[PDB]
This record gives sequence, C-alpha cells and structure tokens, in this order.
Amino acid sequence: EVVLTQSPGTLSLSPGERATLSCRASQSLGTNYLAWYQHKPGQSPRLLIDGASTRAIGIPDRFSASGSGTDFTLTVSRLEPEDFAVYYCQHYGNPYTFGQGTKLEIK
Amino acid sequence: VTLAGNSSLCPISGWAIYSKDNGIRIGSKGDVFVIREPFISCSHLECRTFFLTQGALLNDKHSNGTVKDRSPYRTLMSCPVGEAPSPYNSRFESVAWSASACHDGISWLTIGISGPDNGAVAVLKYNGIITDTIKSWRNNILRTQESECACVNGSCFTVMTDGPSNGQASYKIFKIEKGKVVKSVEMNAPNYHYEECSCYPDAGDIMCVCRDNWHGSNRPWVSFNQNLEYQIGYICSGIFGDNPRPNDGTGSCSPMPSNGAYGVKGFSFKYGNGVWIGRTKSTSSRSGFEMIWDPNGWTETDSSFSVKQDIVEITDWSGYSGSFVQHPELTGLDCMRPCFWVELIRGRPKENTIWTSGSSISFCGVNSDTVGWSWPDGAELPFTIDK
Amino acid sequence: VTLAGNSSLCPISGWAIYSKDNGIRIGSKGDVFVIREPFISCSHLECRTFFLTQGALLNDKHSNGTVKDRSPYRTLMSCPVGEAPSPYNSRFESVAWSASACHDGISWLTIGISGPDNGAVAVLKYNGIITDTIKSWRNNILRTQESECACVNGSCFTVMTDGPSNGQASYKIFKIEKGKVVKSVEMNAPNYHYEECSCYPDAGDIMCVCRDNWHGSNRPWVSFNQNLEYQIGYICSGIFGDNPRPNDGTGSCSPMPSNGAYGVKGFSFKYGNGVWIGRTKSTSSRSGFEMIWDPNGWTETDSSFSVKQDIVEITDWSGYSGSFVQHPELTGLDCMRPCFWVELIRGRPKENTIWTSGSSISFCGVNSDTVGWSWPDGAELPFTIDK
Amino acid sequence: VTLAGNSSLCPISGWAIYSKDNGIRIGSKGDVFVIREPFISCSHLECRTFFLTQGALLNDKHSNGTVKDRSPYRTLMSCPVGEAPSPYNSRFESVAWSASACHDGISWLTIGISGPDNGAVAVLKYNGIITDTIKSWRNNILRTQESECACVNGSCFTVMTDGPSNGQASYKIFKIEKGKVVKSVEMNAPNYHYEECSCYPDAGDIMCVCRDNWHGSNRPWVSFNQNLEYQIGYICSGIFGDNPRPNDGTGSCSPMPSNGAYGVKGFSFKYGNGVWIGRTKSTSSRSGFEMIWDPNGWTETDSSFSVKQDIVEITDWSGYSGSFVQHPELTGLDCMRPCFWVELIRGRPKENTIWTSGSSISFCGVNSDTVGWSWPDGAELPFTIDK
Amino acid sequence: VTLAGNSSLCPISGWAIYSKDNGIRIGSKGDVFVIREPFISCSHLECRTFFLTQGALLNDKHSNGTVKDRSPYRTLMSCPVGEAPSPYNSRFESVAWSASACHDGISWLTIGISGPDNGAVAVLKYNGIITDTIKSWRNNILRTQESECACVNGSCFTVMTDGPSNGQASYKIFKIEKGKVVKSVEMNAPNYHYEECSCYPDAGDIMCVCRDNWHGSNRPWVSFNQNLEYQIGYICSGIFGDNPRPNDGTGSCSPMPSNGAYGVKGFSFKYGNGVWIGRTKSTSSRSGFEMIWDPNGWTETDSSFSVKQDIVEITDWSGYSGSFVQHPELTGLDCMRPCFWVELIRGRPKENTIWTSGSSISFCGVNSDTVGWSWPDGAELPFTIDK
Amino acid sequence: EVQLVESGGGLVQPGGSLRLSCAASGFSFTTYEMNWVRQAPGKGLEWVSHISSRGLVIYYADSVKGRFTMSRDTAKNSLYLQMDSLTVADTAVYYCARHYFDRDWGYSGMDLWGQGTTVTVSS
Amino acid sequence: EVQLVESGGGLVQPGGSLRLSCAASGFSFTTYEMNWVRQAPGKGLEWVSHISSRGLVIYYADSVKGRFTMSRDTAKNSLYLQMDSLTVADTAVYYCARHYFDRDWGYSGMDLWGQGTTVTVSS
Ligand SMILES: *[C@@H]1O[C@H](CO)[C@@H](O)[C@H](O)[C@H]1NC(C)=O
Ligand SMILES: *[C@@H]1O[C@H](CO)[C@@H](O)[C@H](O)[C@H]1NC(C)=O
Ligand SMILES: *[C@@H]1O[C@H](CO)[C@@H](O)[C@H](O)[C@H]1NC(C)=O
Ligand SMILES: *[C@@H]1O[C@H](CO)[C@@H](O)[C@H](O)[C@H]1NC(C)=O
Ligand SMILES: *[C@@H]1O[C@H](CO)[C@@H](O)[C@H](O)[C@H]1NC(C)=O
Ligand SMILES: *[C@@H]1O[C@H](CO)[C@@H](O)[C@H](O)[C@H]1NC(C)=O
Ligand SMILES: *[C@@H]1O[C@H](CO)[C@@H](O)[C@H](O)[C@H]1NC(C)=O
Ligand SMILES: *[C@@H]1O[C@H](CO)[C@@H](O)[C@H](O)[C@H]1NC(C)=O
Ligand SMILES: [Ca+2]
Ligand SMILES: [Ca+2]
Ligand SMILES: [Ca+2]
Ligand SMILES: [Ca+2]
Ligand SMILES: [Ca+2]
Ligand SMILES: [Ca+2]
Repeated sequence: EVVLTQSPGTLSLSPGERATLSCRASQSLGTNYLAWYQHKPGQSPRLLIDGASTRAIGIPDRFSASGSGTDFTLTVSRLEPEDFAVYYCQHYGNPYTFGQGTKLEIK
Repeated sequence: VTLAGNSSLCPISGWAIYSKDNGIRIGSKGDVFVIREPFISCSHLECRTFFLTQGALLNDKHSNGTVKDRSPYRTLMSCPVGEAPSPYNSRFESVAWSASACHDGISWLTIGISGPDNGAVAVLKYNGIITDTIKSWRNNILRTQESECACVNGSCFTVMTDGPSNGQASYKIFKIEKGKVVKSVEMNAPNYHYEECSCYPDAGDIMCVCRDNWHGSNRPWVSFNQNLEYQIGYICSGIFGDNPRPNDGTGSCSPMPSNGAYGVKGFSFKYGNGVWIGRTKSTSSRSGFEMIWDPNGWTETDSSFSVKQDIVEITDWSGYSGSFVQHPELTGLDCMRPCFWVELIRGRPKENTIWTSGSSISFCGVNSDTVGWSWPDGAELPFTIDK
Repeated sequence: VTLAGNSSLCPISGWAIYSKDNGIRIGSKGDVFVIREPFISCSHLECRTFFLTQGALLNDKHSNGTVKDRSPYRTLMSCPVGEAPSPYNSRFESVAWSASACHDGISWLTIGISGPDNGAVAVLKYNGIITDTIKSWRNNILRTQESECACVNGSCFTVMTDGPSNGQASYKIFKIEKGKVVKSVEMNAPNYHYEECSCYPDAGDIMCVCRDNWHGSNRPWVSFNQNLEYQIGYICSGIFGDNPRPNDGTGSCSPMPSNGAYGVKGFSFKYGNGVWIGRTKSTSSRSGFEMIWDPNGWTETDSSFSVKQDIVEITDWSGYSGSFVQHPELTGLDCMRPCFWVELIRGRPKENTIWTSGSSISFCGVNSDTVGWSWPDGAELPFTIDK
Repeated sequence: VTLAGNSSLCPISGWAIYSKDNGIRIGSKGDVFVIREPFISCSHLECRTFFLTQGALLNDKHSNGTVKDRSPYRTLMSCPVGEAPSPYNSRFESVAWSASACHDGISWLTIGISGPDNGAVAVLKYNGIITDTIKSWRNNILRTQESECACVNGSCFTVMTDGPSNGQASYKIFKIEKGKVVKSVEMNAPNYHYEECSCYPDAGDIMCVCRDNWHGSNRPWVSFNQNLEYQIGYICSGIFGDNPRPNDGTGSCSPMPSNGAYGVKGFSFKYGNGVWIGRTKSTSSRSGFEMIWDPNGWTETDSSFSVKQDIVEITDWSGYSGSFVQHPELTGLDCMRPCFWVELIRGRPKENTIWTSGSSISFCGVNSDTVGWSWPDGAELPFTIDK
Repeated sequence: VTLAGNSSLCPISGWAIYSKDNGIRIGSKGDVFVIREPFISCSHLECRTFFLTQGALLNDKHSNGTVKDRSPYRTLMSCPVGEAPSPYNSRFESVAWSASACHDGISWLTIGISGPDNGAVAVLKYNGIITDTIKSWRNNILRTQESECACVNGSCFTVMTDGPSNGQASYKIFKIEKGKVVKSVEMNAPNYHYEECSCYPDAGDIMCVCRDNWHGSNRPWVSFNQNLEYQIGYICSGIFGDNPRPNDGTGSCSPMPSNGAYGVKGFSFKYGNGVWIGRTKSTSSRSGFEMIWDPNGWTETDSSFSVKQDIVEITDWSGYSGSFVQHPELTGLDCMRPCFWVELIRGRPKENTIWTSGSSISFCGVNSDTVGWSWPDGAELPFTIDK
Repeated sequence: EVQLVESGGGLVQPGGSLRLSCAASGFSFTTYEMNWVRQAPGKGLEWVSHISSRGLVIYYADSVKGRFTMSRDTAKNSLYLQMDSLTVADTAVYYCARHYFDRDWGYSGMDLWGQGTTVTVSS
Repeated sequence: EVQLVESGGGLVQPGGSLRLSCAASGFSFTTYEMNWVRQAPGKGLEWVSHISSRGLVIYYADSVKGRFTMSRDTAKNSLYLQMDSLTVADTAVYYCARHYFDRDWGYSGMDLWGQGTTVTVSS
C-alpha cells in the first residue's frame, strides 16, 4: 500500500500571492499517474492537474503543477476569491488511493 | 498479378526524406482533419497515406477532447502521400478506431475495428466490398497494427491482439486471401507482449517488430512463413528502442523489465545479425527521433553501434513510427526497399490545447549519400479554438 | 453488362457497418451542403451516395428555414460513399425536390421531380442526357421513392405517387429502359397507401416496402415481375415498423389503424416467411434504430422475434432509412447482397436551430459474426449561425 | 470525330430544366468565383459551363467594383455543368475579358480576347496549345460571342465585332479548323448591328441570332454555309426579343427604332417560318424570362403567338441568355437537340452591393410534357462584405 | 514518347499571354499556399506549374516571416497551369527549399534540395520513386535552377551550384537518365558566376542563361551537348538583362562590373546572332517587365534594339522569370516553341506585411500579331493578418 | 451535454441495506470506466469501487470488500451500488465518477462528476 | 424580403359586397398554403378560409360558408376574398397568412402575416 501525505494540513493566505500545496508519496511511484482535484463545499470535485504536470481542459493558466518521484507540488501564482477550496492528490495507478486534502481559506 | 515477396530487403547506408504533409500548419486556416496514427502503404502504382480521423476538422469546436482513441465517429481514410488530410481530397475506407491496410497487387485490403470494448468486430473490406469479419475472442479491447499489413504472393498477413494491456494477452496471426481469412494461428508466447506490430516481407517470410506494453523496454519480434509457422523473441541490442526506456547499457533477449511497462509503436529492420533501430531521442517522453545501425544488434547485447542519423531534435515532438516497403513491381529494382514513417503528435497530453493531432514525415533507405537534420511539425500552438 | 437479376437474396445473420460520412461534424467548419434524404446506389464498379441539397452550405445564412422540402433551389447530387457532401467533391445529377436513381450496368438513370405542386414534372436523365419526362396526372404533389430504383435485366423499375397525403391516392409502377418509359400500370389498391417505397430485386422480381401515411402503422408492400403484374398487401408481423406506431402486440395483414396516420420511410427484407425489419427504437419520435429478425413475420401476426441488432441508441436522433443491394457483378458473389442506410436528422423540427440536415450511416448484411453498437450523428448543436 | 452536318433540329413542344448551380447562394460561405457571362458548350462525352471570372472570389474585398467588364485579371475557366464555379473544381482555359469556346469532336477550341481597347488580340487555343491569334482591325473594342461557337464537320465558326457600340461597326465571320483560321469574310451589312451572336448548326448551315445595340429592338440574324456565303435580316415577329423593347405590336424585318438603342444577349430557334423567342418578361429591365412560340414569327409581323412557357418571374432578376445544342453523337438521337441557358445577375448595377455576379440555369427542349415555373437566383443580399 | 529534340526554336515575332493564376487575389479568402519561385514545365500531354510552398496558407498566422528561403517546411508541389495553388488541387512532389523538375516523355523527374546549409542533399525522384541523391561537394549552400531541366532524347540535363554567393563557386552539369546521374562534369569557368540557370534545348544541344550574382550586370550563358562538352561566355548586348543593372550603353562579353554585384533569375533566347531579352523595366528594383529583341545582341556590344513588348508596367511588382519550351510532341508543330513565365512578388522585402508570396503569368511566342499591355498581380495589400 | 445523476440515498438504520443508481447521459458505458467515490463528514474522498468499460469490476476498497456490490446496465446506461450490512462508518456522501482508459496513453483521471447522494445512519 | 400586403378594406353598408386583395412578394403561391384570418373588435382571431398550394380551397368558417369566396391568381401572386351579403357581425380586421405543407413532417403553422385591413359596417 502507498499512502499520500499532503504536508500542509491547513493553509491560510491572502487573496493574491503564491500558494504551494504538496504531497509526499510513502513509496516511489513508477507510474506517472497522479492527479489534483479541487473540491469546493456544496459542489462536485473538479479535475485540475492530470499526469502530475498538465492542466485539464478549461482549467486556467493560474494553476500549475510539477513533481518527480515522491515529491509533487501544486502552485497558484495569483490566488482569487474562488480559488479557496480543499485540494486532493490522487494516485489512480496501482494502488488506488486519495490524499487527505488541504484547506485554503482567506486570512 | 499479385506481389511475389521472394526478394530480400535492399542494401542501405542511410535514409532520404520522402514526404512531409504539413497537416497542422495548413490546418490552422484550411479544412484539415483531426487525424492520428497515419501510416503509408504502397500499391504497385502509387503510395497512399492512411489515417484515422476523429470525425472532426482541425481548429473546430468538434475537435474538443479528441485525445480519446475509441469513439463511434472515427473513420479510416486515405490521401495521396505528402498531402494534408482534408475532406476534399481524401478517400473513405472504413469505419474504425483501429485499422490496417495493404495492397496485394490487385486491390486494396482494409481492416477496420469498431464496436464496444467487449464486443469489437473487425470488418474486412476488399476492393471496397465487405468480405469477412473477425469478432473479439477475449471480449477485451481488440486492436490491430495501425500500420500496413504484408502481402507475399497474393496473401496478406496481419497480427491482432485481444486482452489485458498490462498483462498476458492473446495474440493471433491471420492469413488473408482476397478478403477471406483462410488460416489463423494463436501464438503461444508466454511472458511476452505484442501490440501494434510493424510487419514487412523479407525473403518470402514475414517479420514483425511489435511494442511491449507490459514489462519490456526492448522490442519483441515474431517471424513466420506462409504456413503461419512462427518464431518469437526480443531484440538483444543494448540500444533499447521502446519509450519509456532506461539508459543504454547491457541489453537482453528476454524482456527488459526496468522502466518498461509502457511503450510506443516502433520498428526495426533485420540485416543478418545487424538491425536498424528507429527510436525517439528522449528516454522519458516522445521527443526526437534517430536511426541507429547496430551491426550486431539482433543477437549481441552490447550497447555499441556504428551509425546514427538524426531525424527530429530532442526538443521537438515525435510519436508513433512504422515501417513500409516498396515492392520491386513499384520501384523496378531487384529487391524490396525499406522505408519508414514518423508521426509528429501536437496537442494534448503535453500541450495546453483541447485537441490532439499529428502530421507525418517519411523516409526511404538509399545506398547513396544522405544527411541528418530535423524535420519537425512546425505548428505554432495554441490555435484560435483554444482561446 | 446489364444485370442478370435471376439471383436471390444472400443468407445473412447480421449487419456489418459499411460507411459513415460525419457530414454535420465536418460541416461545422468545412464547406458541406445542407442535404436531406440521402440514399446509396451501387453501380458495377462503385457505390455512390445521392442526396438532395437545399442549395446552401451548412452553418451559413442561406440555410435559414431549410426544414422545407419543396423549393426551386434543391438539386440532386452524388458523392462517393462515406464522404461528406461538399461542392468540391460532388457531382451534379438533376434539379429536383424529389428524386431516385439507379444504375443498369451501363449508365446511371436519374429521375428528378421539380415544378409547382399541381404541375410537377419528373425529368428522366440517362447518362446525363434528358430522355423522357413524366407529368403529374392528379395535379397534386408528385413524389417518388427517395431511394434507388431497381434494374433487373437492363430494365429499371420505380413507383411514383400522386394524390392526397391523408387519403386515397394514385399509385403507378414504371418500367424504364435506357431512359424511355416503355410500360406503366396504375395499381388498383383501394384502402391502401404507398409512399417512398424502397425496392430491391429478388429472384427476377421486384419487391417494394413502402410507407403508409394515411392509416397504417405497419408497412405495405407491392411485388411485381417484369410484366408489371403486381401483388399487394401488408407485413403481417406484430412487430410494427412504421413511426409513430403502437406498442408491439397482435399484428395485421391489412392496414393497422391505431396510431398510424403518419410515418417514416423504411424497409424490410423478405426471407421466405421471415422478415428483417428496420425500425426506430422509440414509438413516438425518430430516435434510435434496430434490426429485427422475425422468422415468421411476413405471414404470421405473433409479436415474437428471434434476433435484435442495435444500430443507434433511443437517445440519439435517426430518420429515414432505405435498402440497397450489391449485385453479383459488383461483389463477385452468387447472391444479391442486402444492405441498408440510415439518415440521422439533426436540426429543426426538434432542435433549436434555423436549419435541418442529416448525415448517414450504412450497413451490409454478412453471414459472419457481428456486433450491435450505436453510431450516432455526433454533431454538437447549436452552431454559430444559430447564435 | 467530326460532328453533325446534316441533322436538322429536333421536333420540340417545351423545355425541361437541365441544370442549376446555385453559385451565389453557395458563394456566401464557400469559395466561389465572382463570374459573369457563363455559357454551356457540350462535347461528345459531356457538357461544361464556361465562365469569365473577375479574378476574385465572392464575398471578398477583391470583388469590389467588379461591375467592370475589361480588366487584366479576367480569365476564362470551365467547370462541369450544374456545379458552382470554385478554384478547386474549375479548369483554366484562357486569359480573356471576351471569349467563346466549342468542341469539334476531338479537342476543345478556345478563343480569348485580352489587351487594350485599341489593340485587343484574340488568342486561339486548341487542346490547350496556342495555335493562332486575331488582332483588332478597327482598333476599337474587339469582342466575340460570349457563347459557344459552332462546328459542323470539323470546322468551327464564330462571329466577331470591332467598332462603335452606338453606330456602324465591322462584322467578320471566321472559319476555324483545328485552331487555324482558314477563311474569313467581312459582312457587308449596312444599317445593321451585330453583337454577342448565339450560333447553332442546322441542316449543315450555321444560324446566328445576335444583339442590336444601336437602333433595333428586335433581333438581327445571319445565316451562312461552310463557304461563308451569308444572308442577313431581322426577325420580323411583332413579339420583340431585345431589352429594352417597346410593347408588343406590329413588328418588322428592318431595324425597329423605337426604344431600341441598347440590348441584351439573347437567342431564337427557327422552325420553318416559326420561331422560339427567349426574352425577359419586363420591357425595361432584365427581370423575368419566358419562351414564346410564334408559329409564323420568322416572316410575318403579327404580334400573336401560340405558346408561352415561364422560366423566371418578372419580380426576379435575369440577364444574358444563349443557345447551345447537343449533337447526335452525344444524345444518340437522330436530330440536333436545342437547349438554352440563362444568366441570373445579382449585384450592381441595380442592388446596393460592391460586386456583381451571376449564376445560371439551363433548359433543354423535349417533345413530352413540361411545366412552367420560376427558378430564380435565390441569393439573399447584401452580403457580409457590403456591410 | 521521349522527345528527340533534334528541332530548332520556332520563328517568332511576339508573345501571346498563356496563363494567369491570380493566386494572391484568390488567397485573400480562399485557402491558397504561400508559394514562391513558381515555374512551368510541360509534359507531352499537359503543362504544370511547380512551386515551392512555405508550408503555410496565405492570410494565416503561419505565414509570418515567410521571407526566408530555407526552412524544413518547404515542399515542392505542382498544380495545373493557370490555377491557384491550394492544398485541395495540388500534387506533392518533393521536400525541398531548392528544386527543378522536367518530363522526359515517360515520367516526371523531380530534383529537390533540402538539409543543412553545409550538408544539403538533392533527392532525385523519378515517377515519384527516389532513385538517386547528390550531396553538396563544397559544404556551402547547394542550389539548383528553380526552373525546368531540359531533356533531349530521354536524357535530362541540369546545372547546380555550390559555394560562395559573392565570389568564385563550383559549377556542375549533370546528365540524368531515368533518375540515375550517368555523367557529370564540373565547369572550369574562372571569374564567372552561374546561379539559377534557365535551360532550353535547341538543335540537339542545351542552352542555359544564368544569373551572375557576384560581379556581372549582364547574363552569363553555358551551352553543351549530350557529352557535356561546354562553352561559356556572357551576352554582349548593351541591353543588360540583370537587376540591378546600369543604364543601357556599350556592353561587354565578359562580366560588366558596374552595379552588378547582385541579380535576379532571368532568361534569353538565342536566334543566330540575335537575342530575346526578358528584363525588368526598372534598373534598381524588381518592377516591370519587357521583352527586347536585339537582332545582333548575342555578339555585338551596341545598345540599339529592334522591338519592345511590354508585359508589366514600371509601377507594378515583378520578380523571377524563366523559360520553358513546348516540345513538338505536345504542340504538333515541327519546331520547339519558346515560352516564358514571370513571378510577381507581393509582400516583404518592399511592402509592410508579415509574408511574401508570388503569383505568376506566362507567355508563349507566336508568329502572328500580338499586343503589349500590363498584367499585374492585382492584390490589394495589406491583408487581414497584417492588421 | 454529458451528465451523471446519482439517486437512492436516504436514512437507513444500522445493519440494513440500500442501493444507489447513477444515470448517465451523453455518453455510453461501453467506452468509459466508472467509479464510486465517497466522502465521510470530516474526512477526505475515498475510492469505493472501480468498474471497467468491459464490465469487469477492478477495484473495491478494503473496508467495503465483501459487503458492497457494484454492477451496471449498459443498455440503460446505469451504474449501481448495493450496500449490505451497513455500519455507522458508512455514513458519507457518494459520487459516481467517470474516467477513460486510452489504448496508447493509459488511464486519464476522473473528469466528470455528479452532486452525489447522502447516506446517513442513525441510532 | 418576403412580404404580404392586404387591400380592399372600407366602410360598406349592411347587405353590400366587397373584395380584398393580398399581394405577396418574395415567394410563390405554387408552394405555400394561404389563409384568411379575421379578428372582431373585442374577440379573438378566427380562421375564415384556407386555400392549398394546389389551388383547392380546403376550409371555410361555419359562419361565412356560402357567402364568402376565396380565390387566387398565381401568375400575379395575389390572394382574393369576395364577401357578399355582408352583415353587422362581419365587422373585423382581416389578415392574409401563410403556412407550409411539408411532404414529410406535415403542416407547419402560420409563419408570415400582414398588418391587415379593417372592414366595418355602419347603420
Ligand atoms: C471544451 O469542452 C468543455 C466541456 O467539456 C467545454 O466547457 C468547453 O467550452 C469546450 N471548449 C471549446 C473550445 O469548445
Ligand atoms: C505462390 O503462389 C502461387 C499461385 O498461388 C503458388 O503456385 C505457389 O505455390 C505460391 N508459392 C508458395 C511458396 O507457396
Ligand atoms: C433567419 O431568417 C429570419 C426571417 O425569418 C431572420 O429574421 C433571421 O434573423 C434570420 N436568421 C439568421 C441567423 O440568418
Ligand atoms: C432479358 O434481357 C434481354 C435484353 O434486354 C431481353 O431480350 C429479354 O427479353 C430479357 N428477358 C426477360 C426475362 O425478359
Ligand atoms: C470599395 O472600394 C472603395 C474605394 O474604391 C473603398 O473606399 C471601399 O471601402 C471599398 N469597399 C470595400 C468593402 O472594400
Ligand atoms: C466534310 O468532311 C469531309 C471529311 O470527312 C471533307 O472532305 C469535306 O470537305 C467536308 N465538307 C463537306 C460537307 O464537303
Ligand atoms: C509575427 O512574428 C512576430 C515574431 O517575429 C510576433 O511577435 C508577431 O506576433 C507575429 N505576428 C503575427 C501577426 O502573427
Ligand atoms: C539518342 O538516344 C539513343 C538511345 O535511345 C542513343 O544511342 C543516342 O546516342 C542518342 N542520341 C545521340 C544522337 O547521341
Ligand atoms: Ca515498454
Ligand atoms: Ca552492438
Ligand atoms: Ca403510418
Ligand atoms: Ca405570329
Ligand atoms: Ca549581377
Ligand atoms: Ca544591337
């Protein structure tokens, strides 16, 4: 089994600076199959990053992601009032797990 | 009269560029299909480019989400080589999301797979008339070469796969005469994986170099005669041809497990104990392309080669590649000429567009002087529809 | 090489997809006609798709209000099968708002009806040369098959209608040889209604399955020989083929009155006492399509069938359908191969657009394994011109 | 090989519509030429539409001010009949602002006039090869038929004009064999005016009905044999064919002066003493079109006819019209079939656009039943480029 | 049927316009290639226009910066003469940024140069099949005619250059038979410069008039027989043909150094001691075009000519020009007909656009009466993409 | 124009049974793989089960294995989930999600979701 | 472009006669069906008569049957209505309307109208 640990349990910032969220894999992942989801309360989750490096269709240029091996990073250069939600990292290769999430709220 | 196949591959030293369609550069303004998986197959009079359209034109709203391979709108068409695929100069061949096609010297044989994943059916057309069908025997995704099938002596041969894409599957060789499947055997290849084979005739036999998508970073091959009596193995050259692949080192004749559990369709030509390996320049992504000549790379596990020729640069996108031949009844020579094509994928997964498509370039092997350069796709992305 | 026609229909177990043009998906950006009522007719060398253009291109301001069937701008054209109808790859055939066409083995015969409602005239062209004309004999809307006519032995046969669309009309069978109408009889069919017949040859005779637009939710048929000596009736099968139709129950050999006073053009193939019924999946709207095999559905009224094959899903739009055959001089076989096409209407009367158009798919019957799927139109509406 | 030569015209009763291209309706979105002065000429295998492009596409900024007839950018092209003239389906013929073309049964003869007004030169091409040139002999605007020339027995005949457009000019008849002008005579026709003749063969002689642009509201004619031995006169029917013209009354066989000092290209067919007159419906503007049958209108000056057939409504624009024939080696019949075409001008001088163009319709005479209707242009103006 | 070419040039007095494509006027709205350096080569059945595309369409964002001559996206294509080059009517020939092509009476020979500047390789295709390659022998920019090569008796001859563009280079004559280079000699021409030769056959020998890009404002020529036994020199007329050039004065048979260190591709026809000189009207820029007939201009320095014919006016842009011939097996004559084409460059280096392109006009020499006019490009710049 | 609508959630006592139904529109199940994802109140998303486009159920979560049953009806385009022997830890909100297996590039990632249905257990 | 214009309206005494004329432009009567619709002051629209594109008069209203006569001239593109023995209940405003019979889908519905002419009866 492979557990994904998102280092910031909660993260508070102001509307307009860089936000870096991170996931650490317990075991290296030979599959490059790791995705990022944005979950706003009262709404269905939305796919932001697929393949750990590529924005989905319709996701703005504001988000970006990168990573290698066990380290994965999601960066928002300029936050917005609607950019505050819970962020999940998912490994959809074997074994199938989600991360625990991280909440972004206005400071 | 049908094509005999008794001739051996011609002696080569290098590859001279044959065609370039500039499909995506033209498709910015013109009405050009969103295609993928092109391949070139030659008759006894001409050579044509076969492609699998997405059912939509390029830079259009119906090209949104064309990264997907299986849809009821994909069709197999063909245009003359070196021309951009447009609805106004393309010939419709079959309805398919997986296909192959070849010419026996009399009429075109077209194989087109369509249908649900657990019930896909291959529809065999000969001269545009449906002649036979092959139904999936494992009720998994049935798939075929994506390149030309091989006729020797009026009989075209093809290889199909049905089963898991990350494990042991079922592999069949089909012998087709005038659209009828006259003979077929199921290969007994445990611990092997064959996908998207690129087959060529050589000395009256057929040679296929396929893609190992399960646990191999080198390429498997299968050779058989007209009785479908086959031999299996892997290319022992330490210059791995698959992608992703490890760095060059000591190679192996069994599958290479390291960094091997995916791949890309490729090819290779066997010259005695040597091999002409066509592979991407980067070991992690489909960028670049080169042709390697390992004089002992079919049976020796060294990592030392003799000649490189550059086709695209590590900075430019590449994609699938495959092999075709020009029969002596076309070229007029006394030997079968080896050629190959490369697909240059632009769009998603890697780029921030809504579509994915690919143009193509093709080279033919010559015994005279040649040069290595970079012939990239040249399209400037994103397009208008992405804004 | 005039067709022999003494051959009988081939034995079949299913239908394999033959073509798909993706006209409306391509026509979003490309220059593709606003067509409707396509049909496929095969010569002894090729098969062509005939369509009735509206005189305008798709996604253009002249496609405004193209729900109307009769205008002085409609023309009959033809393109090779499986290709989108565009002005750059289509051949002009006739000026018509109602048409049919077929090939006798030497030259194409084209029938095209145009003119006022009370004076429409059918212009018969043979090899592109006007040879004869037929004028309306009941000074009501004169109309013809909208599918291929049938030649047996060098003589093509067609059925035309003239009279009320909600009552008794006048029905004529025409025997045409090289563009001349050599013989015609007027059918004595009281309490019957025939519109938009789909005729095929079988064992030297002609068999037409038509649309009852007055009082029949099942389909009427007429069979005749080369002397125009005819028989009339209805398809007894309790599996009704018209649309709108009631739910399946006990059927009739005479008009079925319940929920029957409209229809859609369809077809059926007679195999002894059985029948292959092609019908939409929904009983109220033109959505879906399936092929039913009732082993005793030509004479028995049971409601019980043997095989279904799915063509389109009840959630996807469908439209007219018709039957064509591939003669043994084309396929090389010894039987007449039954095939069929379906029209997939997109646009008004049920979508919120300014235009209506239709693409097509076509299937051919085979004796090998086949699969049922859904091959829908796939167009994303509304277009730009609707905004 | 050679064509016609003894065949008189066919007995006829009406006209059945042959073709309709819908050029301007299609050209709103598609890439269609800005043409004018189309004409139809038939070979022994097909019929083609020849047109004079303005060098620009329709609904484009280069179509600004295309009301002008003489520019160095006009070219003569041809497309198959009934198809919209586009750069992707048209064949280039000659560089010309005045042209005519016809087929001798072996190869196409093309005449194209270009150059300055006082030095225009006609370039005669045969099978695409320049064979001869004719230079202006009065150093005024040299002009030719704008319709097909006539071959009888391998020799094509044409009529050219050079001189004032409001006074006495110079008229020449040319006999051309395989691109060489083998004989020519200059007509001695004082007080006559011939422009834009429409010539057809009849019983081994040639008959031309031309346009009187100086002082005549009826039409002049010239008939000659293969020796260029000619006769001249006017059509003495009281049903005037020119436009503008007075109201119908007592006609005459000498130039009709009243309201006659302009015109439009037209035609007429001589049947003994009768005549089939093709003329616009309005006497002041080019609106409408009808075919009149005056059983004694070639020699008697009455104003009473026998039959009218309506072609276009008086509320719809029309334009030039001309006559072509289908030789017995094309139709297979035993007599020469008379046909005609009409040009439907849309744009300036009468609509508030920047361009002028014209589509075409064409009819062929038959001995069976026919109907009169209106087949107008159908284009919705103004276009986008006019806004 | 191979062209024996024992024939001498036909007697002529002027030039009659043959074709005009209106590529840039049409390409404003239509999908027309960004081409440059067109040329016309005739087979024994037709004449085709060969052009070097930039890989992009006109009025598109990929036409940005198409002033550059060498890129991996340029390809050699061909369309029928007089038609605008579009992806929907063009035939792909080779991948090249420098090219030439000609027809031996059996199949087309195509030469296409591509690759890096210090390693460019010419790929020789015969009937679409790669037959031979020629590699750069000075590792400088290898370049060829940009016009048709010349076959006499089944052997096509071409001239290639490799070396400095402002100094002494290396000049080779190649004799090619069915795609194989059977013989080649390297010209010993010190203090000479040959670029972009325009060669024509005359009395069984080959005559090439080239461009001196180093120190000559007149044009050099080389004549050789089938043994590649050559003669070299310059044109001695005081009517200089290069551009830029000095004013007309006393000329020289050795390089004219004054104002001569650049040039433009041109041509000339030798008639005994006379010469037909085709040159631009302005001595400083590529504007205008005229044909000069100097009855003693091949051997005498005088600046006095006999006839001028105007092609384009000094206010309209012109560009490259070259010569082609129509063999007696095409025209049917007993002599070799001289023709020529002119390229009309629009866009940068002298207009404020992002692209450069060129349309073409072509003339053929006749012995009858002709006229001089101006047939300019006619395009209205800048386009939409420049805004 | 593609839609997935879950239904079936409600209040059920411990140890009971329930069955959800996700109706899909605009696409066919014979091409895309489907998933059941649950979010407990106060916890993150959890992957319950994953079924192929070939009809093979690839994945069950460890906690629910042996108790839940996932099935589908392709002729109806419906995805089902039978829960049996429900416990108090099964209180959550359930989503039916859709992703794709590409023959060349591989798996894709859950692209399309519904709002989901709440399943709660009391007493 | 397409236009319908009525004419002929006026003050007429009871028991008189009148005849309206609707001139149409941009389309031909040989393809579309035409209608006379009247609106009384204080009442809704009423369908007076309906004529085919074949020249057959399909419908008359019950009140006007036997008194009104509807005809057309296709060469002129004109639609006519002769009213005879007018009563006080015939005071209304009249429209000529146009609809279509599609060979496949059927009747269409009155798409194009004019402003109409007022017919009033006094004393
Ligand atoms: C692409 O698809 C998404 C829906 O999946 C849609 O939101 C977007 O509008 C589309 N974009 C284009 C360019 O059509
Ligand atoms: C090749 O084909 C011919 C004709 O079918 C046949 O006679 C011959 O045996 C074939 N060659 C082999 C080795 O099978
Ligand atoms: C369609 O035609 C109508 C007239 O019925 C016009 O009002 C409408 O604006 C036109 N629409 C378009 C999109 O061309
Ligand atoms: C069959 O064809 C020939 C030629 O058309 C004709 O003579 C004969 O009457 C036909 N036979 C039948 C069965 O009518
Ligand atoms: C037409 O040309 C005139 C100048 O002759 C120009 O002012 C006008 O803007 C042009 N119109 C268009 C649409 O180009
Ligand atoms: C008609 O053609 C023949 C050649 O076939 C030729 O000899 C003759 O001069 C021509 N003219 C006539 C009708 O005499
Ligand atoms: C043309 O190219 C330049 C870069 O050389 C770029 O800045 C500009 O945006 C391009 N312009 C157009 C119109 O594409
Ligand atoms: C012409 O070609 C022939 C071969 O066909 C060759 O032998 C001959 O030498 C060539 N011409 C001359 C006169 O050299
Ligand atoms: Ca691998
Ligand atoms: Ca080695
Ligand atoms: Ca019915
Ligand atoms: Ca009379
Ligand atoms: Ca110079
Ligand atoms: Ca001189």
